[PDB]
Amino acid sequence: AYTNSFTRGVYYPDKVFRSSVLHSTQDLFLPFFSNVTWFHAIDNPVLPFNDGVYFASTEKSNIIRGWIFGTTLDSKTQSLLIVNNATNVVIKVCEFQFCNDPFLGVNCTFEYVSFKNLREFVFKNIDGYFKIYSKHTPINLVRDLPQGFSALEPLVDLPIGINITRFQTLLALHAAYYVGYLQPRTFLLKYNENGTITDAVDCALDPLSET
Amino acid sequence: KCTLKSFTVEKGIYQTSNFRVQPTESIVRFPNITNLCPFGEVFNATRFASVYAWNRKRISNCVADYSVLYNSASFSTFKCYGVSPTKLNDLCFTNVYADSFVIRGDEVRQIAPGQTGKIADYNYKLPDDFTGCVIAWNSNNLDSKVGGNYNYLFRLFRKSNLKPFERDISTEIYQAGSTPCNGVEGFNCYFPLQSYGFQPTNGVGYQPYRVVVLSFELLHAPATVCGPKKSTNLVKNKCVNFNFNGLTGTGVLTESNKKFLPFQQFGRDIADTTDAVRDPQTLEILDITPCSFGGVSVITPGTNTSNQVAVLYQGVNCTEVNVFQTRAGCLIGAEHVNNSYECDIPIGAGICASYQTSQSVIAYTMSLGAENSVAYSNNSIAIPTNFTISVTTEILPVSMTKTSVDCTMYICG
Amino acid sequence: TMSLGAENSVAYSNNSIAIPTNFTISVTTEILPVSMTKTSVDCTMYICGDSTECSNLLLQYGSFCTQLNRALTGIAVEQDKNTQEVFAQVKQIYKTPPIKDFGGFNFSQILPDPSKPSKRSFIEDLLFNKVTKFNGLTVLPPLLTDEMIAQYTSALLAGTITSGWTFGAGAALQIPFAMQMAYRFNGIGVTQNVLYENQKLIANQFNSAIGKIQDSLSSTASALGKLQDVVNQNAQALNTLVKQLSSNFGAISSVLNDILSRLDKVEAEVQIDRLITGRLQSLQTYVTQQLIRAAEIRASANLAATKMSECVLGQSKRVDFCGKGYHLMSFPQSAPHGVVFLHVTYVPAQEKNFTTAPAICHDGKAHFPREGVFVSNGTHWFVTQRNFYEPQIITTDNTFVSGNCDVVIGIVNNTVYDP
Amino acid sequence: SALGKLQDVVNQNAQALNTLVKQLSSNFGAISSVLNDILSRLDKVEAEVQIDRLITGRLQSLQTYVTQQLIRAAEIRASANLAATKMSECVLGQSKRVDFCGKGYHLMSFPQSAPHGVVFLHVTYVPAQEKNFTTAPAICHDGKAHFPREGVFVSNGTHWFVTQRNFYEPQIITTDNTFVSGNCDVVIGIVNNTVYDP
Ligand SMILES: *[C@@H]1O[C@H](CO)[C@@H](O)[C@H](O)[C@H]1NC(C)=O
Ligand SMILES: *[C@@H]1O[C@H](CO)[C@@H](O)[C@H](O)[C@H]1NC(C)=O
Ligand SMILES: *[C@@H]1O[C@H](CO)[C@@H](O)[C@H](O)[C@H]1NC(C)=O
Ligand SMILES: *[C@@H]1O[C@H](CO)[C@@H](O)[C@H](O)[C@H]1NC(C)=O
Ligand SMILES: *[C@@H]1O[C@H](CO)[C@@H](O)[C@H](O)[C@H]1NC(C)=O
Ligand SMILES: *[C@@H]1O[C@H](CO)[C@@H](O)[C@H](O)[C@H]1NC(C)=O
Ligand SMILES: *[C@@H]1O[C@H](CO)[C@@H](O)[C@H](O)[C@H]1NC(C)=O
Ligand SMILES: *[C@@H]1O[C@H](CO)[C@@H](O)[C@H](O)[C@H]1NC(C)=O
Ligand SMILES: *[C@@H]1O[C@H](CO)[C@@H](O)[C@H](O)[C@H]1NC(C)=O
Ligand SMILES: *[C@@H]1O[C@H](CO)[C@@H](O)[C@H](O)[C@H]1NC(C)=O
Ligand SMILES: *[C@@H]1O[C@H](CO)[C@@H](O)[C@H](O)[C@H]1NC(C)=O
Ligand SMILES: *[C@@H]1O[C@H](CO)[C@@H](O)[C@H](O)[C@H]1NC(C)=O
Repeated sequence: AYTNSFTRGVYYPDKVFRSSVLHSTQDLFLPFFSNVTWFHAIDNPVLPFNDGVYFASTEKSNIIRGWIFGTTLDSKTQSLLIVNNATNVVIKVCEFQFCNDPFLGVNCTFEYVSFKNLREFVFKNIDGYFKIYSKHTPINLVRDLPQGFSALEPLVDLPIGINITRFQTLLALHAAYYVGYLQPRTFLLKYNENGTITDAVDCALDPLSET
Repeated sequence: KCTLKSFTVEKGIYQTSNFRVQPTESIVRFPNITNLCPFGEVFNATRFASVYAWNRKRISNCVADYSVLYNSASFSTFKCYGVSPTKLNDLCFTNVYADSFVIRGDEVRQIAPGQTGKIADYNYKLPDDFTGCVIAWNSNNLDSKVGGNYNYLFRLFRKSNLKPFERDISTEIYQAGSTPCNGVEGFNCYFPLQSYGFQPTNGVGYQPYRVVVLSFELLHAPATVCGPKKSTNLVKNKCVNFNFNGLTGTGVLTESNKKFLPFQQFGRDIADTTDAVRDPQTLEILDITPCSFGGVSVITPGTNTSNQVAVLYQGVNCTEVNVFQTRAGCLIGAEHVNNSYECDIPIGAGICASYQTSQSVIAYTMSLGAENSVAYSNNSIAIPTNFTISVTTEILPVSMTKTSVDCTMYICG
Repeated sequence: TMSLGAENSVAYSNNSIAIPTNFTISVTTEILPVSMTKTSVDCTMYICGDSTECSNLLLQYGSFCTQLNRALTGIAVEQDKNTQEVFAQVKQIYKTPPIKDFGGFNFSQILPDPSKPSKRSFIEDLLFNKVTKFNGLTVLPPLLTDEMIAQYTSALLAGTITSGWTFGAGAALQIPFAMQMAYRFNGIGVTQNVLYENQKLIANQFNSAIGKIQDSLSSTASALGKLQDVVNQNAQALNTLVKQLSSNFGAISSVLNDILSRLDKVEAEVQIDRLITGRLQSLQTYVTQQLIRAAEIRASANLAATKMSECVLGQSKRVDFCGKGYHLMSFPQSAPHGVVFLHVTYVPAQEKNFTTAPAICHDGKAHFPREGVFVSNGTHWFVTQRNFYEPQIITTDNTFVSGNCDVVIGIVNNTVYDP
Repeated sequence: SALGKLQDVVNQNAQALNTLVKQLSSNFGAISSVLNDILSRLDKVEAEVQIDRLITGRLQSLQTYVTQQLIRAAEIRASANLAATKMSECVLGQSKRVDFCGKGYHLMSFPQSAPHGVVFLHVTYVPAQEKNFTTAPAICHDGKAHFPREGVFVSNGTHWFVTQRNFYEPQIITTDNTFVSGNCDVVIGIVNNTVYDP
C-alpha cells in the first residue's frame, strides 16, 4: 500500500530561537509530497533504515509502542532497541536475540531510560549520535495522513557509535502506521513572531520552490 | 587639528573618533550545579581499552577543572584543536565525551584530525572538525611485562574504513579475495585482531602509551559541564560586560517577552550575534541590546576667526553622555537660539550652527528663507519697470591630475 | 514572438496633411530618485565588534578604515546636496492666497492641507503611504525634514501657480492663472485665444486628469516602482553586509568572541586575521558598490534638478523632456527619497485629413503663410495654425510674397484677399 | 570661497596620492614595511611569506586607489561633458534653458581658464523694479474679442495699454498690436475698452 506524505515531517534543525525570519538550512528531511508507505496492524516487518526515517501513526488506544534498529538483529552483533508507553521509555544497544514476531503483551555497551490523535516522529543517525524528534496533535479525519503544517521538536540524542541499516516497529496485544525515508535536502523555514516554524519550502521539490 | 593632519582648521563640521558608553560592571552567569567531574575514574583508572574497542565516558552535570589535567607533569602530550587548555577553565559544554585506549608510542600521531592508516581507518576515526584535546602518556612501567603483556589488542584488517566515532567489535575472518573463508583462517582469510605483546625492553615507539581524547559537545544547547568559576548577581537596564555559559559580550541586558520554546537557550540576529539569552540559574529570557554608540562631530568656525568650539554626539541622548537635545543627537557647547537664520554649518534634522553675538557658537532651526504672500488675484499683474545686468560666475571641473603608477616599482621597490 | 506595436501605414502623399481639430490636456506622472538613506558604518566596530585585540590587528592595514569612513561620509554629504539642488531652487518661501480664484483649475489635491502634523498635499500623502543598526551600522538624518521638503514643494508650487516662470528669473511677479496658461499655449505654438475660448473645458480636463492621478495612486501599488526599487536596493545592500558578519572566511567561527574565548593570542590572531581580511573585503565591496550607486542617484538628482529648473521654473521646448506631448507646465510633489513631477502636456487628439499646397499664386506672385499652413476642405483654401484646426481666410496680412509662380514645386492658383 | 570646486579637485587628488604613499609604510601583517629590511633579515623560504603580505596589501591598496580614481574620473567626466555643453550652448550660443547659464534670463557667457577647470562669466538679464497693475485677458471692442499679438494688457488705473512681458513699456492698443477671435461672451474676464484703428 501507498499514500501521499504532503508537507509532514519538518523538525526544528537547531536549539536556537529565531523570530519573523526565513532561515535556510540543509539537512536530512522527508521531501514534500514523497510516496509514504502505509501499514495496518489490525503488520510489523523488518525494513531498511536508509538515511533515517519519518514514522507516524493515527491513534485512539495507543497500540504502537516501540522500535528495533541495527543490521543482522540476531545476537551476532548489537541492536538499538527502543520500548515506549509515554509514562516510561527504555533504550539499549545490546546483542539482542529476537523472536519470529516481536510484540508487547498488554554486550549492552549503552543503556538509557526515562482516530483521535496523530503522532509524528523522526529518527536519524550522524557521526555516531542517534537523534529523535516528535509531535502529537488532535485530529478529526479518520481516513488518512492530513494535509497541513506543524514542526517536530527534539527529544533525545544518544552517543551510541553503532551502525544502523535496518529497523522494525513493535505492537501491543492482549490501528495503522506510516513510513517514509529522509533525504539530504535544503529547506527554507518560516519562523513566525512566536518562533513557530509555521511553514516551509522544499527547495528541490519543483522549479517554483527553487525560485 | 590632529584628525585633519593640519595646524589650520577651516569652517565646518568634522567627525573625530566615535563615542561608546563603557560597561559599568562585569557579570558572570554559569549553571548553579555542585558536583565535581569524575576525571580520577579516567586518568587514574587501573585499565584502558584495546584500541579496536576504545571506551567512551560521558562527563556531565559537574564542575570540570581542566587545569588539574594540564598543570600535571603526568602527561607526555596534550594537543588541543579549536581550544587552548588555558581557556577550558573559562568555558561551558552540554557534555564532554572522554574516549580512551592503549596504543604503542609510534601510533600516537594517528590520533588527530586529517589522519589515515590502520588506527585512524580501522580502530578509531576522529571527525576532521574535532574540537577537543588529545592527552597521552607512556605507561611501560604499568602496561608492560617480562615475556610480553598480550592483554591489549588492535584491528589489523577491516573490509571498509570507519566513519567519525564509528565503533565495531566484530570478530569475523577478513576475506581478502576469491578464497571462501566461512569463519576459518587460510590464504586470503585472516583473523582481524592482533596483540602488541608489550615487553619492558621495547624501544619507545613499541612501548605502551595510554590515551584520553576529550571531545566537547560545544553547542547552542544548554550546558551541564562547566569550568570552575564564580557566578555574580544579575544586572538589568544598565550597560554591562557579561558572560553566560562562556558566551562573552557587552550590552544592556533587559527583561523580555520572547517566547522561547523549552529546548532553546539562545536567540540569534541576522549576523549570528546572540540578541537574547536564557539565564542558566533562573530561567528568565533576557534581551541583549548593544551599549550606546555614535559619531562625535566637532562644529567650528575657522581658526582664522575664533577658537571656541561645539560638539555633536550623533544619535546619542544627553542622559547617556551647555547641553541641548536635538533629533540629530546630543549637542554640547552650543547656545540654543529661538530665532532662525540661514544655514552656516549643517547639523541635521533641520538644525544649523554659526558663530554670533561677546560672540559664541549658536544652534538653531534653519530658515528656508523669507516667507512671502505673492499678491495674487484674478485681475492683478506685476510688470518690471527697470532691470539689472548680472554677471554670475560659475566654476566647473574639467580634468584632474594625470597620474601613472608603475605598479611593479610601487609594489616591489 | 514579441510584438513591437500595432502596424500603421501613414497616409502620405505630396499633397495630404492631417490637422488636429481638438486636444486633450494630459497629466503624466514622472517619478525620479533624488537621494538615498545616509548610512554610516563605523568600520572599526563593524569589523571588530568592540574587541581591543581585533581593533589593534586592524592598525596593521593602515588607513584602509579611515578612507572607507571618508567615502561613506562623502556619499552622505552628497545626499543633502542632491536634495538641496532639487528643492532649494526657490529663495523665498512663497505661500498661496486665501481665495482660490484660479479660473476653474483646481489645485486642492496638490496644495498643502493645514490639518496634518506636516502640511503635505493630498497627493503627497498618497505618495508617502505607497513607498515603504547595531553592528557599527548607523543611519544619519537628512538636513531637511520632510516638513521642510514640503515647504519647498509648497513654495515652488505657490510661485508656479501665482507668478508663472517669473519667480525663477527675478522676484515673483503675480499674474492671473488663466493668463499664465495663455502664455503656456503661446509657448507650444497654439494661438492663445484657444485657451480663453475653451477655458472651462480645459479646466475640467485638467481637474479630471488630476482625479485619475488620485485613483491610480490610491489603487495601484506598482505606481512608485523607481523609489521602491531604490529603497529595496539599499535594504538588500545592508542585509548583505550584515549577513556577511556570519561568514567564516576560513576561520573556526564567524563569532569573534568564540575565537577570543577559546584560543590563546598566538593562535587567535591567525583566525581573527581571516575575519578581518574577509570583513574588510566585504565592507570594501559594499562601499565600492555604494559609490557606484551614489553616482547613479547623483545622475538622477542632477536630472531632477534640471526638470525642476526647465519644467517647473520654466516651460520646455525639449521634446519628451517634460512628459509626452507638448509641455505646458509641471508641479513638484515630494516623495520618500525622490521627487514626482505632474507634467501637464497638450496632446492633439482628433485629426482631419486635408489637401495642402506649399505656396499660393495670386497676381503671378508666390505667397507663403507668415505663421500657419495652407489647407483646403475640398474647394476653399484656408491658412490654419499648425497644431489646432482653425481655418482663416487667406489674406495679405497672414501671408508674405517671395518671387513669381514659376519656381515652386507644388504651388496652387488661388484668390488672396487684400484688407 | 567660490573656487572651492577646483581647489577640492586638487585636494582630493593630493589626498589620494598621499594615502597611496603613506600606505607603503603599513605592515599589512608582515614583520616590517621596508622591503629591503625583510630581504636583509630573512632567508628566502621565510622571506617569501613576509613579502607576499606586503605584495597582497600594496596590491589591494593600489587596486583601491585605481578603483576610486575610476569612479572619480567618471565624476570629472560628467563635469567635463557639462562644461562642454555650457561651452556650446552659452559661449557658442544663447540658451533658452531655465537656470542652465546663470539665474535670470541668459544673454551671454565668457570662458576663463582656471587650474583643472573652466569658469563661465554668465551675463543675464534680471528684472529689478516691479509695479502692480490691473489686467484682463481680452478686450471687447465692436463685440469682437481682441487679444495681444505679443505681450500683455494692463492699466495704469484708468487707461488700457499693451506691454511686452519683461519690461514695462505701455503702448496704445490698436489693431496692429492685437488680433480678433469671435464674440465677447465666451471669455472669462474680458473688459469693454476701445481699440484704435491706425
Ligand atoms: C508510489 O509508488 C508507486 C510505484 O511503486 C506508484 O504506482 C504510486 O502511484 C506512488 N504513489 C504516490 C502517492 O506517489
Ligand atoms: C510503562 O512501561 C514500564 C516498563 O517499560 C512499566 O513499568 C510501567 O508500569 C508502564 N506504565 C504504563 C502507564 O503503562
Ligand atoms: C560480549 O563480547 C565478548 C567479546 O568482547 C564475547 O566473547 C561475548 O560472547 C559477548 N557476550 C555475549 C552475551 O555473547
Ligand atoms: C503568539 O502567542 C500568543 C500566546 O502566547 C498568542 O496570543 C498570539 O496570538 C500568537 N501570535 C501569533 C501570530 O500566532
Ligand atoms: C539554583 O537556582 C534556583 C533558581 O532557579 C534556586 O532555587 C536554587 O536554590 C539554586 N541552587 C543553588 C545550589 O544555588
Ligand atoms: C585671517 O587671519 C589673519 C591673521 O592670522 C588676518 O590678518 C586676516 O584678516 C584673517 N582673514 C579673514 C578672512 O578673517
Ligand atoms: C532621553 O533619555 C531618557 C532616559 O535616560 C528618556 O527619559 C527621554 O525620554 C529620552 N529623550 C529622547 C528625546 O530620547
Ligand atoms: C524661547 O522662547 C520661549 C517663549 O516663546 C521662552 O519661554 C523660552 O525661555 C525661550 N528660550 C530661550 C533659550 O531663549
Ligand atoms: C486620411 O485619409 C486616408 C485615405 O486613404 C485614410 O487611410 C486615413 O485613415 C485618413 N485619416 C483620418 C485621420 O481621417
Ligand atoms: C504628386 O504626386 C502625384 C502622384 O502621386 C502626381 O500626379 C503629381 O504630379 C505630383 N505633384 C507634384 C507637384 O510633383
Ligand atoms: C501690490 O499690491 C498689494 C496690495 O495688497 C501689495 O501687498 C504688494 O506689496 C504690491 N506689490 C508691489 C510690487 O507693488
Ligand atoms: C474676480 O474675483 C472676485 C471675487 O474675488 C469676483 O467678484 C470678480 O467677479 C472676479 N472677476 C473676474 C473677471 O473673474
